[PDB]
Amino acid sequence: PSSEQAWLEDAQVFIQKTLCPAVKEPNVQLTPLVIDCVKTVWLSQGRNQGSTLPLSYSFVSVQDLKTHQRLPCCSHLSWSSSAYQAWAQEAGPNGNPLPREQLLLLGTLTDLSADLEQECRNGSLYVRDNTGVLSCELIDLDLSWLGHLFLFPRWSYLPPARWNSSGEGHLELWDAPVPVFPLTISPGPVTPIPVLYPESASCLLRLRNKLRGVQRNLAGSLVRLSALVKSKQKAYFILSLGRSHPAVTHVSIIVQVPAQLVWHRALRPGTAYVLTELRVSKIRGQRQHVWMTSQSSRLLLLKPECVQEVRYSRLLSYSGAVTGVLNEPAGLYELDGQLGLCLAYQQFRGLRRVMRPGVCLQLQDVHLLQSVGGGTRRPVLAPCLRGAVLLQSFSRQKPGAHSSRQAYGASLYEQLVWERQLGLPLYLWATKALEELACKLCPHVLRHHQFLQHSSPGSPSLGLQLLAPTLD
Amino acid sequence: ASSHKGCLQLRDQSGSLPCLLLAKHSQPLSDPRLIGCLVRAERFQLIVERDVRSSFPSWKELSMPGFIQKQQARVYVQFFLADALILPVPRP
Repeated sequence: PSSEQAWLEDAQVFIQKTLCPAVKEPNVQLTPLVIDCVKTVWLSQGRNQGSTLPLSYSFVSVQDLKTHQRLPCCSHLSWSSSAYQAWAQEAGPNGNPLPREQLLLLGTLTDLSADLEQECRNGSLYVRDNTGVLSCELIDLDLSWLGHLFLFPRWSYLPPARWNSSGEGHLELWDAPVPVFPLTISPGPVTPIPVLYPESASCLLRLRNKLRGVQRNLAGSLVRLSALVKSKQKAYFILSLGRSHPAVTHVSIIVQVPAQLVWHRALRPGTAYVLTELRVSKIRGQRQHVWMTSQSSRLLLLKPECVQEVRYSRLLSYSGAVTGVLNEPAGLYELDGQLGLCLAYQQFRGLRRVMRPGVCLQLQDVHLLQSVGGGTRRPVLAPCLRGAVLLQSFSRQKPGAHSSRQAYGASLYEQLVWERQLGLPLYLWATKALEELACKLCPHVLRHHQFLQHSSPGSPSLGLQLLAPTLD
Repeated sequence: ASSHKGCLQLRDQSGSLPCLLLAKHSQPLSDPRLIGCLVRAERFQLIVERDVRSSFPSWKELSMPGFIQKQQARVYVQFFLADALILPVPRP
């Protein structure tokens, strides 16, 4: 069939155009390597319909995907009718699974934001090629994977819903990214690296006069991870290292390096790691001292081969899945249809894009509240800045469509959370009253976005003004 | 303010409700700049008037159920304007 040869030639031209690097001369051997990798991935599953090549798949660039695709879509390699139906049944028969596509993508996994490389060092995962850069989210990652070409066998693209949203879109990857070509893997540190266990680190911290500019190495088991606090120009998150069983004593470490902010997506609880070249830092207003990550510091794991020596809330950790959505802008969600979850007191600006019904979440250091009152009865879990939310599995159901009309009111809710510093029951009652007022007045008297507008100077929101007499 | 009967009303998307507004301490509502504004009241009175056309024979049959023919109601709201809050509507 000449169609196969024509498609192969089109793939060759696509590689020549939008995949050949502009720094080095294009080595002609890249196309046979890409074709061989594609064929190997195609044949590994052993479910090919008698053709050594996937005739149904066509290459599409990142810019082409952005400019052409207008609906959510998930494309996977070697997904016949049986596999797609199994995936849909796994997604839940009640929900409608995302439509299937047959396309090919190639890009580089980079933490760099855009041409303004250091101006937006937020630690996000970005897929960049010649056409442009598009965001991605991974469950787990390895530091060696960045800066190299990777072939994507499974992905899901979600475009923005409402026309008033400036977000271009995002991508979600399910399986591990297959390397297109053998990456030059550098050997690790051959010489043994002695470290300090959490007991020794705590003993050193007990010696306040013996921490004057000493660059040492510390290691231990990851106990607690903090949220990614965002400031005007500085982002820092704190990881706790301490020996578990009993996990009584732990040593705090603050990560502030911009290029190493991607470690927020890498570290996982329970596993013990090794941190090298850590100095002493002083925090204003805190008597204790917390170790500082240095510029020439590397993230390592604990490898025994070379590492020689009025009511209250009950804190706990929970794991579950998201089933229902109560109030998207206010960060109110239902867990397993039995428990409520409130993300208001964290900074979940980047959680709305990915997390949706059909997603399993692993929470750490959350607070359980009961008998809240004020119109609500179910208990609500409200994580604070101490803990963090770890995504486990992506969702497969399509996002809702009604949210494109009556959902965007986010700025007022976050302003209520942070500026006025309201309590949780007051926040819930405020959300309920705002919904009632919106139903009563909007849309003839006032448009939905006008009523819940940001309370900037010179144009205060009517909802906040109406709620002020009770809130004060 | 209705343009067919000249009676003040409070209206939302749900419906309408006749109202009687007064200024502070026994003074009539005089300013006509309140047309189209938003009125919020925390202390107000709900008044219902009942009209019945009964045909009861005597005191013995007061509790019998077949001696009432016509029933009607009339609901409106009275409240002072000093205890309320007026907010302009930001037209685009």
